[PDB]
Amino acid sequence: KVFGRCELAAAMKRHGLDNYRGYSLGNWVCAAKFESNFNTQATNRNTDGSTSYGILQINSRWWCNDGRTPGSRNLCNIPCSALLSSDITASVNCAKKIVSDGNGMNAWVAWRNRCKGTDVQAWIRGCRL
Ligand SMILES: CC(=O)N[C@@H]1[C@@H](O)[C@H](O[C@@H]2O[C@H](CO)[C@@H](O[C@@H]3O[C@H](CO)[C@@H](O[C@@H]4O[C@H](CO)[C@@H](O)[C@H](O)[C@H]4NC(C)=O)[C@H](O)[C@H]3NC(C)=O)[C@H](O)[C@H]2NC(C)=O)[C@@H](CO)O[C@@H]1O
Repeated sequence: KVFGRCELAAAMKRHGLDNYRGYSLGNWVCAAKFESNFNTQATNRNTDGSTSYGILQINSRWWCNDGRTPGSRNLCNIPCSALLSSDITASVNCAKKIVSDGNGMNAWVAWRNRCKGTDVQAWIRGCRL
């Protein structure tokens, strides 16, 4: 599913991400935009051989099991395929774990390079939320 901007804002709010660990909703919508362009099905292979999955591009070296990243931790205890669903609950729940792991949202390198320090509030402009 390719979400629309306000539809994704509304689903992420509903799953408790607005202000989760201090990060307002515009941060999470900006991260999904540049990580996956709002597409739940996005996968990207990494040079260490891991693959990043879904809307928030959660990586298989640490967070999910895809059966082909040797010696990866599966900290969200989820097959990586679960993160490509049209329903974002698995992605939001694993993201909540990731953002609590000591480095906040700097774990999403498109957030750090394209959203961090910008007016993220523009990402939820106009949405009935
Ligand atoms: C090609 C490219 O850039 N791809 C990225 C892809 O790599 C992105 O996925 C991210 O990858 C990085 C690197 O593997 C992940 O960062 C590491 O995450 C672990 C777990 O949190 C960090 O370990 C933790 O570190 C803190 C202190 O630093 C400790 O207190 C914790 O206890 C410790 N946890 C454990 C279990 O040890 C580690 O330090 C990070 N390493 C670095 C170099 O930052 C990152 O989590 C991962 N992000 C996601 C969302 O999965 C992906 C997303 O940006 O997109 C691009 O594909």
